[PDB]
This record gives sequence, C-alpha cells and structure tokens, in this order.
Amino acid sequence: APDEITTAWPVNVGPLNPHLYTPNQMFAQSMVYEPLVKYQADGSVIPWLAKSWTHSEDGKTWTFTLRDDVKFSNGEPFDAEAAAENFRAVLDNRQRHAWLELANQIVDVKALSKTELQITLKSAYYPFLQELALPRPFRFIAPSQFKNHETMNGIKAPIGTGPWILQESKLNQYDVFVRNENYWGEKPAIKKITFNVIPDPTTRAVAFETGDIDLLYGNEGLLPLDTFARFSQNPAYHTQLSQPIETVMLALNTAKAPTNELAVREALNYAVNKKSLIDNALYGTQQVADTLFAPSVPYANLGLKPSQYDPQKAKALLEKAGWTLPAGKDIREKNGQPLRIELSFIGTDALSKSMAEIIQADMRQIGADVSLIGEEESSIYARQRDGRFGMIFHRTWGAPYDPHAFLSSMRVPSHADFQAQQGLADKPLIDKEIGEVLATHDETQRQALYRDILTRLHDEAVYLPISYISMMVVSKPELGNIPYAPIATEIPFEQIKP
Ligand SMILES: O=C(O)CN(CCN(CC(=O)O)Cc1ccccc1O)Cc1ccccc1
Ligand SMILES: [O-][O-]
Ligand SMILES: [Cl-]
Ligand SMILES: [Cl-]
Ligand SMILES: [Fe+3]
Repeated sequence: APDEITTAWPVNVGPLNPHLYTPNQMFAQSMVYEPLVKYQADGSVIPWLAKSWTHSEDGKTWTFTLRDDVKFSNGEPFDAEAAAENFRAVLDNRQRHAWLELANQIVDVKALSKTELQITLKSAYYPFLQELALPRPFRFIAPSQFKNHETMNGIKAPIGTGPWILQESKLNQYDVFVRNENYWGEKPAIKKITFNVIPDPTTRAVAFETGDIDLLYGNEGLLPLDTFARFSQNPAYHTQLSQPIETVMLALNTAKAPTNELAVREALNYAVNKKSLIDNALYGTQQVADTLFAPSVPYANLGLKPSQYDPQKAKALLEKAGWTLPAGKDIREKNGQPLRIELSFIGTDALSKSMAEIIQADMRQIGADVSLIGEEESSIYARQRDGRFGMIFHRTWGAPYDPHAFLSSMRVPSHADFQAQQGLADKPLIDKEIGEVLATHDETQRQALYRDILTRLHDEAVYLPISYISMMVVSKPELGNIPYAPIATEIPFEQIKP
C-alpha cells in the first residue's frame, strides 16, 4: 500500500496500441512505450533507446546507434530489426498520420545491423527528432505482438520497453499498471498504479475527498476550480498549479458570414473581458492570453499588439464597417442581416458551457447575437472538420508540439485551423511558408518565417485567445511533490517518490 497509488482518468487507457489514436490515451501509451530520443524541459532531445546518431550533410539520411541492453517487458530483445519493423507498421498506415509531417517525410527505414538503424527523409526536416520523441506513433511494441505483421488492425499484448506494464484493464471501471521489474533504466519508486474510471469532474473531486484516490493530475478540467481552490487551503490535502502549458482560444471562421469580415473579427477580439472570464468561470486560476502562443513559446516572442478589453473600440469598429443598431433592438444589422454568430462547444462540458455564456454576454454588450450550440463530441468534431462553425472552442497542444507541429497541422483540410483560415486571401501563402519553415536550417530565415506566419494569423484575427492554462495536481500529502513532465500530455509517474 505505501508504494502503490490510486488515481483517476475520465475513460480507460484503451488497448495501448502504440500506433493508433483515440481511444488509446497518450499518457498511457507513454507509460508503456519508449522513443528513440527523449524530449527535455529545455526544448532539446537526449539519447534514449538510441544512444547516438549521425546525419548526412544532406541531412536527409540519419543513422541511429541503439542500445544493446534493452528488452521488451516480455524478454524479447529491442534491436534495429524490431525498431524498423515498428516504423514499417506505422507507415503502412501513413494516411492516418497525415497531421504529423514526419510521417510524410519518412522515405525509407532500414536495419543496417542489430545496433544501427538508418532512416532517410524527403527533406532536411528540422523538427525530426522532436517528432520522434512524441508519445505516438513512433514508439515500439514487441514485433511478436503484431497481428499478421501489422499494427494498424490491432495488436495482441501491449508489450513495450517502458518503465510500466499494463497489468489489467476493466472496461468502464479501472486500469492497473505495475512497474517493469526488468526495465533497462531507473526503477520507479511506485510499484503499482490503479486508475479509476471517473468521467465527471465533480465525482473526481469527491473520490479524492473521501480518500478513494490519492492523485489527480490534469489540465483545467481536472476538477471544479472552486473545489480546487478550497483544497489549496486545506493542510489535509496537497495541491499544485504549474506554469502555463498551452493556449485556450476560440477559432473564428474567416470563410463564414459574418466572421468572414476582418472588422467583425477585430471587434470580437476587443469584446471579451478576459480577466473577468477567468475570475468568473475559472476561479482566478488561469492566465490571460492575448496572442495565439504565449510570448514564452519558441519563436513566438514577436511584440504582437494585444487587443485589450475595450467595448467602446469594438462598437466603433462595428459601426464603421456598417453594423449599426436599429431602433430599438440591441443587435446590429447591416443590409438586412443581423450580426448573429454561432458558438459551438461540447454541451456536456460544464466549463465550456460556462465560458461560452460569458463570451455570449460580453458580445451581446457590443451588439453581437451569439447563439450557443452545445452538442455532443462527435458533432463538434465534424463541424471542426467541415467548417460548420462561426466560432469554436479550441486549444494549442503544449510542448513539444507548440508551435511547429501545431503550425504544421493548419495545412490539413480536416482540422479546425485549416477550416477557420479558409477565407483568407493569404491562406495559400501561409501554408507555403509553414512548409518552408519546417525544412529551414537558415536560422534567421526560420525566425523570419514563423514571424510572418504568426503575425499574419494575429493581424487577420483568425483566433480569439482566451487563456494560457496550466497543469494541476491534487494529491495526498504523503506522496510528496508531484513533478511535471516535459511533454504536456505525459504524466511522470516514474519520478514520483513518496
Ligand atoms: O493525437 C496525437 O497524437 C496528437 N494530436 C495530433 C492530431 N490529432 C490526431 C488524432 O488525435 O488522431 C487530431 C487532433 C486535431 C485537432 C486537435 C486535437 C487533435 O488530437 C494533437 C494533440 C496534441 C496534444 C493533445 C491533444 C492532441
Ligand atoms: O489526440 O488527443
Ligand atoms: Cl548507461
Ligand atoms: Cl536552409
Ligand atoms: Fe490528437
């Protein structure tokens, strides 16, 4: 019991196929599967399964020297055959990985020997190693657990080289993990971790208070923020709030009336009292966001001009673009048509509902009629893929995704960001520059390109940045300080030390 912990997650961890997406949970995939190279807090990668690498002048050709002491948790060796088999299994599903540009860059992968793995690329793709460090999909299952020599159609046992092993999984109840006693690296202090399936935020908070669970770790939706604050004050409990990890924002549809109008999007960026929204819906626990990426994100310190909360300026912009108040209605019209904007969100999510109503109230004050469209997850996702939205809640991806991979993704037609940007005349140019920036090794041209991309996106008011949000922890005191993992979607259980 003293080196075993119980914690919670909103759904099961999934089958833990290392190469597929939802319902697999990334943090669980990272507990079982490892990358060639490991991301660090400081933005670099260090050696991991690969102990060294070289790259051609090219540098389109890469040669990794792997550790020779690693075994999958079932005793089978990790070597360059296994690695290459994994990359093949991922790339037989190439289409599915379209959002990750490394998947389109990989041209060939080949085991030169047990300890040498060669990977060759379409281009001198700068973010190569960071993308290899990601939870998915470039991590390694024992080949012997492939189904008919593929992973794309399912796996057998989810055997990784990772510091944790999936002991047991009860659909809709729990998942139990156990420390890998034959890990190649440092042994975790925790021996057993039990994940209780609890989808309701307030039910999570209760399970903590009653003592049923020892740990909660998540983003701003981990538990009600008012309860979180009450906890921070009670010495019976332990709580933490990290520094911001990523951005929460609306995406505005530049291709759909009335948000197709620059002037309208500029006003919207002046209408919301952000600090009050945070103080009112997020119990004062998050930070205001003025730009797509916080100035602390790499390449993102551009001196971009915030739009402060300024109702009067929002009105003026509206009036000048011809969106005026009829007698005696509170909602602007121009040319027949009322200033009506649909804001869609997952309607079961109380926090999203909560922020939307505030957004709705603030924009009413400047003569914008926002109708709330709260729908189930899938509908929201289909609107995202389709561009069937005026405004949609959205969020950046945290490190190491931010900003390169988030920017990379704007190019993919089925993503909310591509759809929002469709109305821009500059859209092809941006997508071209996103492509160039990812292959640039002139370091000054790289800065210049990100500058152009982010600036164009800022000045077009594609987004309405709301908050830079944080990770948060609630824990039994006996567990000690809980660390944060470099990768925002990972959970560093192996650094927990009672
Ligand atoms: O899924 C990933 O590995 C990472 N995701 C890659 C893209 N996703 C692919 C998919 O989910 O199929 C699709 C996706 C698109 C837009 C928003 C979120 C999404 O998951 C990005 C991500 C990073 C951190 C946290 C959440 C999502
Ligand atoms: O992908 O979450
Ligand atoms: Cl070593
Ligand atoms: Cl170059
Ligand atoms: Fe994803």
